[PDB]
Amino acid sequence: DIERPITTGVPFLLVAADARAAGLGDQGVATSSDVFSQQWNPAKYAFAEDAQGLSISYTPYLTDLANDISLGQVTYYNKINDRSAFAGSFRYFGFGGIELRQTGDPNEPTREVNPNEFALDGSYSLKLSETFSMAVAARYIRSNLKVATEEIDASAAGSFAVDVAGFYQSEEIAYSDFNGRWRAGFNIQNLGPKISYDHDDLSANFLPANLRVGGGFDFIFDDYNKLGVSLELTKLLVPTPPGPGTPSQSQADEANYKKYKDIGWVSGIFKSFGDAPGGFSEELKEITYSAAAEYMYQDAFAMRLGYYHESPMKGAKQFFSLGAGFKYSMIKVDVSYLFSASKVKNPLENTLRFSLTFNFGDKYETY
Amino acid sequence: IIKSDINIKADFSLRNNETLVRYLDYDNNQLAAGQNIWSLKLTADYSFSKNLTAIFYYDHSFSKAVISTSFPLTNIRSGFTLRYNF
Amino acid sequence: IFGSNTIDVKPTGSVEMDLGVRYTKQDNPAFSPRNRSSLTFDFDQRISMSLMGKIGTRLEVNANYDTQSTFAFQNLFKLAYTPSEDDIIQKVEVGNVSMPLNSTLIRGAQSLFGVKTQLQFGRTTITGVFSEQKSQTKSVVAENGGTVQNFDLYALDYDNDRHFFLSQYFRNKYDVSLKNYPFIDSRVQITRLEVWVTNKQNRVTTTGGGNNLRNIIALQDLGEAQVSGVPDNEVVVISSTAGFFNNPIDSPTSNTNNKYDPATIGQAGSFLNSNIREIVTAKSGFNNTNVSEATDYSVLENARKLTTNEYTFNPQLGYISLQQRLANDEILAVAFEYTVGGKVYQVGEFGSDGVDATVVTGNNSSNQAIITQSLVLKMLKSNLTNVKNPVWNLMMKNVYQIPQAYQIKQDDFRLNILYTDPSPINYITPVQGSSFPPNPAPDSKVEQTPLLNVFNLDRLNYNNDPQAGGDGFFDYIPGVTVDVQNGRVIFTTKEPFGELIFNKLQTGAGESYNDPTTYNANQQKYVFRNMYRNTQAGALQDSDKNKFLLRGKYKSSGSNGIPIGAFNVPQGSVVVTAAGRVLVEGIDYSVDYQLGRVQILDPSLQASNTPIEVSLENNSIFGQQTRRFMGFNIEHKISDKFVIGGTYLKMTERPFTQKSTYGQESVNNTIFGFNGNYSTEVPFLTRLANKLPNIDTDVPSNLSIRGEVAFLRPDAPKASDFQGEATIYVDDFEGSQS
Amino acid sequence: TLPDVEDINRDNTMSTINAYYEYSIDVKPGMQVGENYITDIREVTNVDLPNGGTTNARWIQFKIPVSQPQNTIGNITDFRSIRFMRMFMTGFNSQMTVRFGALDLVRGEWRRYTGTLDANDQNPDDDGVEFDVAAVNIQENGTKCPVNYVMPPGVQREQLYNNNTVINQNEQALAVRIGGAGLQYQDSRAVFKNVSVDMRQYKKLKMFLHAESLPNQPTLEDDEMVGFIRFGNDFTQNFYQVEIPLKVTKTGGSCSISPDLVWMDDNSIDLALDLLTRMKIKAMSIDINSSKRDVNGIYYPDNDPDLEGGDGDGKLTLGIKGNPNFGLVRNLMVGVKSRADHKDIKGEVWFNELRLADLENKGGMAAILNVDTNMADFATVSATGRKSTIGFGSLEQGANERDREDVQQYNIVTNLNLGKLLPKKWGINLPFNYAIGEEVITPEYDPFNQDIKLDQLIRETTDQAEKDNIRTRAIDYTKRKSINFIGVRKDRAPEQKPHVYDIENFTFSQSYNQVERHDYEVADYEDEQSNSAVNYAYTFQPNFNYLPSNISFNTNILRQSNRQQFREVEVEGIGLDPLYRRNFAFNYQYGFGFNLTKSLKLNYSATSNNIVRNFLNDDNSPKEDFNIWDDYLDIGTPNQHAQQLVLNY
Amino acid sequence: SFYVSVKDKTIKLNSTEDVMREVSIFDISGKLLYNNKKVENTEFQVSNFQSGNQVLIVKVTLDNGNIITKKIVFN
Amino acid sequence: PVFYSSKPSGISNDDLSLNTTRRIYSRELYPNTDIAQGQIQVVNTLDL
Ligand SMILES: CCCCCCCCCCC(CCCCCCCCCC)(CO[C@H]1O[C@@H](CO)[C@H](O[C@@H]2O[C@@H](CO)[C@H](O)[C@@H](O)[C@@H]2O)[C@@H](O)[C@@H]1O)CO[C@H]1O[C@@H](CO)[C@H](O[C@@H]2O[C@@H](CO)[C@H](O)[C@@H](O)[C@@H]2O)[C@@H](O)[C@H]1O
Repeated sequence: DIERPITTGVPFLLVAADARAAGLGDQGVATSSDVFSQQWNPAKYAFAEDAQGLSISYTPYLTDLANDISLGQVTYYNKINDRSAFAGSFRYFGFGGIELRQTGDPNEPTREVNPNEFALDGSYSLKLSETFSMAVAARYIRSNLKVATEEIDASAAGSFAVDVAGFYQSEEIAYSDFNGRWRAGFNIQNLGPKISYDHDDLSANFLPANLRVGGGFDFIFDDYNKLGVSLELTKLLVPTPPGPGTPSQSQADEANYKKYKDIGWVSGIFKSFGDAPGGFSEELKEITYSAAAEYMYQDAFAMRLGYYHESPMKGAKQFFSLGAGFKYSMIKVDVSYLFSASKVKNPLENTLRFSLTFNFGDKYETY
Repeated sequence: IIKSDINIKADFSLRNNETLVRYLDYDNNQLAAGQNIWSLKLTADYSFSKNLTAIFYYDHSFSKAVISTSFPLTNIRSGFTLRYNF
Repeated sequence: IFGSNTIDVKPTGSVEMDLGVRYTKQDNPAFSPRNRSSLTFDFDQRISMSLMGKIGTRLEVNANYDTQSTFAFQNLFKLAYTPSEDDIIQKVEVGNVSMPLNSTLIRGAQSLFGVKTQLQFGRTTITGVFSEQKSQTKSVVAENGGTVQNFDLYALDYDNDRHFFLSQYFRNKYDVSLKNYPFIDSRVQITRLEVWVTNKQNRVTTTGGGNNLRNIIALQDLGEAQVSGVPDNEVVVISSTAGFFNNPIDSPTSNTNNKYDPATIGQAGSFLNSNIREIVTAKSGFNNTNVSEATDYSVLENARKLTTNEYTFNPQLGYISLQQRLANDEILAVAFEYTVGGKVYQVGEFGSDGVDATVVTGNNSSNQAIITQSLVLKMLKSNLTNVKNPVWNLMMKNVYQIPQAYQIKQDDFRLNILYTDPSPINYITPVQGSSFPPNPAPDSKVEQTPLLNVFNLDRLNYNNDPQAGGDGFFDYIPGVTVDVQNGRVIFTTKEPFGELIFNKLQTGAGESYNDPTTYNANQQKYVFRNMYRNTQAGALQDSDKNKFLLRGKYKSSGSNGIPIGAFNVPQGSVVVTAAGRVLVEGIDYSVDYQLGRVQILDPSLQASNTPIEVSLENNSIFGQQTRRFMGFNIEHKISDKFVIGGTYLKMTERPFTQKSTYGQESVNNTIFGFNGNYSTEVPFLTRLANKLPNIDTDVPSNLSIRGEVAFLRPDAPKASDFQGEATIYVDDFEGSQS
Repeated sequence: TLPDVEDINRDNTMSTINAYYEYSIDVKPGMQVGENYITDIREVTNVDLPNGGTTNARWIQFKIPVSQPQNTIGNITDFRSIRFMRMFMTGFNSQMTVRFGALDLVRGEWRRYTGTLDANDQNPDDDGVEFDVAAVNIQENGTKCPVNYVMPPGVQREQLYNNNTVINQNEQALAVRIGGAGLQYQDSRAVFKNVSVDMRQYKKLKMFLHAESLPNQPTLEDDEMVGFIRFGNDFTQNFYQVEIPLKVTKTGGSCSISPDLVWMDDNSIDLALDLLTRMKIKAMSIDINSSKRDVNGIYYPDNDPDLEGGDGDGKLTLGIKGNPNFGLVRNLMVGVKSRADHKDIKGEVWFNELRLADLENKGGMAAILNVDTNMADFATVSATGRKSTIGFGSLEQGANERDREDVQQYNIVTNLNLGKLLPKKWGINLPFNYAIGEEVITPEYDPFNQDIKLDQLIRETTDQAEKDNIRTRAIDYTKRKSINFIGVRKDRAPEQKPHVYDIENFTFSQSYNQVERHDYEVADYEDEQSNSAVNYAYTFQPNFNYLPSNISFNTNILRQSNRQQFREVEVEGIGLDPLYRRNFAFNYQYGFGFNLTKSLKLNYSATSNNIVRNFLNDDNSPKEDFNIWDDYLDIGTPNQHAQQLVLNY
Repeated sequence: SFYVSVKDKTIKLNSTEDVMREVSIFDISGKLLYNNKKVENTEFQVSNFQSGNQVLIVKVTLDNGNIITKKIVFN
Repeated sequence: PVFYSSKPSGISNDDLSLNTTRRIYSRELYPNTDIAQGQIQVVNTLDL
């Protein structure tokens, strides 16, 4: 099963937060530009068709067990020129309100705790050429999951991170049977200082520094039927912890952990490439991939199919995803569902994701 | 360019409770229970459109300790709730 | 691909967003200064959307999303693609789908999420499904309306720490007084009872019966006189009974029975001084020498009086049943008063007749003396458990709680006693090389005697009139053998699996129930003395004795209709089988799907006592493994009245981990089968009917023949396999050591 | 914020009793595992400190068995009321800090078996044997000094997702330690669990075992300690016994030993339950007083000189005492036994992953035939025939829920509209219902012994009377008959004036039900129910008025007859005396409403329950030869009579 | 109506006359920590070491078959 | 935790490096026990 997973702080940052990308196998780095294109590739906000947009996303957790445990996302973008765009997003994971009750009469004033985790990020995307765009994003992450007790301090832990992303979208290219369009993108995510959950420099966790690379092709037939095929590759930019031993018996393990944990995040980013006994063939074992297909009808109905594969030695998250999208006038609705293919219970099994986006403002022509 | 009425609703409450146990034959009035809660709930409506409504809310609650087994508790909830109709 | 290019999927409902801050400050000084206040961000979503519409006259959408909907199955999403009638593909459905089957052996599933495809090749139609099943199959059995609930209780599983004899007198009167039940051979009528327990709630209110807090001293031996068949050491803990008792041997329990009489505290020859009234000097309040703080007495300072809703009591048999069991170090103490004809007896001190709680001398706080005085009560349970003291014997061990039984009635309650060694047999056989006592009394027969008679539970007929060997049924007497309000069964002896069966097996006076070394080797295997002389956990060490089984059933009807134990049942998932035949959903019964009520409409079935089986899907489940439901159904039509079928179904459960513990197994079952349906019209039967004396009908006569064969191929998933073999863990020992 | 009070359990009362158990621990610089209750030591080599330096550290795990107090203060004899815990430090001469990374009371699901297991000693609470049961964890005992805890080969830690974090679950083994004076030659110590396990659908019972010597004690040698499982319905009379001599893991060098040497395959239990069945069938032929039995009464086939092949397992020693049943295991015991004759052995034994393997997944089949016909709105017939074999079931049913029985069943229901045989002018509703059917159920397993298949038991009997008894007592047979006349009435003419004496105001219902059964528990069972009802109702249509506004009346004859003859399972020669329940009742109620005045109003009602006791003798003994129709129109003596009067003014 | 209290890592179920039939306590990972089919309106003792988890989900099945869910903090 | 997270006046880094005062993390006592990220990673020892 899962041998030597990468341990990072705030792992909620890597969860797909919108139904459209979830339905496409948790990938968005090289799909078409959309309102949710901040977690995946902020650089394609410069390629948006509408001037500005707002989105609400709901990803419930443990739906059979409890309500109000969910990951919510609000995104707003505003492309001002034909070349630039501003975007701000807010991802929020919370357990809902929990009342701290110790009986002591059924009218006692009870404290209510709301353990939660959120990331607030803003990005600016600029079109360098007519087909290429870049973006920089700044993110504030705050983790507040623990509940205050005696001898447990529930002070929130925070960190800052930056993202550098690029998006390529070619013009329409006519072929023998169709006039297709190519897409590519990269996103280096969550680059920032380590997050200290216990507010001590000796005990700090790497931010989930992530590299997403992907490409996409759009099969366009009959000028109103689209088949979008996209591929994505993802690698964590965090050093892998030591395993059996690489210098008594436990002394080697403790020394290896000590040398692993005394690694800077900047140096850890470069040490992610390697730091394992295996070669390049076994280095590819740290790469996750996802393949997706999206059929578009009139640009108002979409059907999404996606496969996500994490190498079962790490994480072991393998699933198929189905998604559908509907656009009424200015409102888009997206739902997605996950079919797990791994031994380990996926927390998002048997869960329907829901996304809702509003598009308003002027309309920009696509090149 | 956008005109709407602002509906203000404010609700204040102050509740005092006291349980006393009194001895008849000597001065032994025992404070056995108590509660000294006050709460304030403010709300403010604004219809930005026929479908879009913005509400500001401010809930402030303070419970004072009457006997030492209870701790003073302040609960403040304030923010904006955006509501859209289809 | 779609008929038109119009898209009219329209959203309905609302979306609500909360953006705010939560601030909390609780002034607990024990908290760290770092936890002085909590300032968190508040974000909430309240989506209540609905999506209905059409895409190009071929695609249909019916979606509904509610974040506030309890249970996630109510968030529906259905995509139906219906092409032209000339196409091979007749229907594609994605989302919430169902796979209904017209089969008795192979049931379909109604609560599925996946893809359902229907094809047609001329006259053969193939329906395939691949989905995840969101529901669980549940079955209930109903007779005469109400659902049947079966129960199984071994003798060791009595209702412990809840039922207490008020005195040794009542405990030793119990068996003889119930010899000729329902007639009770006792004139005792408990008229007043006050029950006190250790106060841990420590909450003062005016509404729950007031604020009656008192200091208590509970004496183990209070009010006890000697007993004819029992030596004094199992009646009273007191070290020496010399000069203790002052009433004749078999006197009813009463304060005046011994020298612990609270009315004579410190008079001339009392065993108690006035120091007994004070908590501080409680030990010095005894005149006798060897007195221990948890054996002879127990003290409480702010003992709380139970209200009448926290216990019931049997006024004739002199025992009490608490609402909440005292499974811990709690202290139980009572004062009670009862009549025997014109005679009134009191055993404790009531608040009305006890000493005052407080006496104050002096005029101001500098010279005032506070005397706080305790009520003298009878101890029913001590602070520290000692199974060798007589107070232990006050706890009744002959009361069995029928699980979840609330308002049991006769004709809706069955109970039998069986000996399971290992199979359930309703009689007892002697140890090989021995025999049961010869020439027994008719009430003492054991050989070839049903265990209901052996344990004195069947001497009456249906109308509770005595019948020689019983009627074969448990004697249902609401004040003696059953507690109707709480669903409890009470044996007519205090130790049915101990002394009663010992006596039925006794062959001579050399055998003594209290000396197991004298047992006659039938008593050695059948007498469970330890379940009465030891705690339940202690009795676990006598593993060979817990073989007597209380088995039965009760019917809970309550209101009209069968309660099927589920709510918002999916439509079309309810199957009702009466006597091996499947009933018809519109003729024989009706279903109220929201409340989970099945109403039987066939008049013959309602007046039949025939057990009715109800199968249904319920999606009100949690913590369940993911279930994959896949398969196909072939429905070739041979002619207009002849159709054959080809069902094949597979269901795989996905285990949470690779270790399946016993009870939480995963299945990988496959089922397939074939069906035939031949439905003709027979005008000959109509003509024959018109040949009958006064019949001039013209409705057609139909004949319908249905056959089906099914094959089940079970298995377990490869995920829960250890070293290539399907594995169930009886104990991996990860759940030990809490 | 709480006042200081001399009342710690907050029961308002200050206890002064000093009856408690004493346990003690030495605190000294060089403590080692195996003494002073120390069970594990974890050395920490280089701790990063906030000042930039490093330090050594040593974490010591203690486990103080509560059942082995060093001393007793006052009068306490059991552990049923333990209300307080106290810790205090003494003996130190200077400032001493003790830091508790953990401090717990630990409770286990496995209970030490008190009481003797071998009859040779029969004095368990003596001899100074230290018997401790605990658990060894991968999370807490990876540095255990004699042998580090490792998973058995092939065993993996379970993995779950907490919140986007992979969590490896703990892997634990049950550890039993024998110390003090040690184990006598044939003495044993064991722990037990009360369970409910059906092992009939699996072929193998497996468990990992490990044995090691105690530090500072004489070394344990191979095949001196015997691990055993004892399971069944008890531990003294009805159990299977599975024993295995234990090879001891060699200690003395490094603490880290490979899992293949910690959990030797030679020490693994791999028991085929068919061997248990063979042993039970063979022990059927062994007398309980036979010399082939042990002093405990256990029959060991391996010790039987006249049996070839022993118990069929070369590695395991199998035993059986008194007809246990692995179809319903109520009691599970694991323990250690000694085989060293002139020695007192000490050591530690681990038990891990007790499991069932090799699912018996042969399936089954079922066939259903339905015939439904209607005869021109006069007659309807529905016939059903079902046949299912052992192993069939639903898709959702697990290993122990699928059919362990062959079922043959049919059912015929007929409905006749007998009112159509009379002229439609004077219309009579005369519906007739007739239902018949029976089901035959043959179990896979013989109900006696509960875990031997019926076919195998019949084959291995070699006695015609016993074979016939076994075959017939297993059949579960039910026959049902239903005859109904519910709702008999005459409809009014299309234009007819209602009258008080009209026969149109009456309704008649007759129901008859009969169930005949015989199965493993009852050799003869008959249930008969008859229900006759007559209903009347008439509403009159328009000193004070005396004409009633309405009149109601209904009568009910209810007869229930039960005959139960419980079977003697051993022989079909006599049977128990049959038991009779009879519930012959006669019920009638009448009511009428008045409207004496436009304001006055009177409703009267009376109900009467009569019981018919014609089936009883002069003494309280039932009559066997009393038919349910004997005196049908007999009103008995009154049992309950009620009246109700309602007056509105 | 139904309220759950946790004092000293002891969970107590208090229902206003609603009789409960089964209790299941789940970790935030969805893991079953404690199942009891013999609920007695009483105090359950769940093993106190939960590897840093604080939030538990209590699922209570009543006799009628309804399910009551409460999120608690294991302190 | 105030001694470790926001050092009060008069408390130095040496005062917090003693094996009698230092913060104990679960990884030191339980190296094989996995704690979810953001959950409690410190062992709150009872010190006598
Ligand atoms: C970080 C958060 C940012 C949030 C931005 C909110 C923007 C709200 C603008 C309302 C809006 C967008 C729809 C949003 C609905 C999604 C709400 C989802 C809530 C989920 C819980 C509805 O407009 C649509 O909705 C219909 C509503 O019925 C309208 O009907 C009518 O609606 C009413 C006439 O507008 C009638 O009075 C009503 O009679 C009708 O019915 C239609 O006109 C139209 O289809 C139209 O947007 C337009 O309004 C202007 C006003 O200044 C905004 O100007 C900009 O504002 C800043 C940009 O913010 C910029 O900086 C600023 O430079 C710039 O001046 C632009 O936005 C503009 O494009």
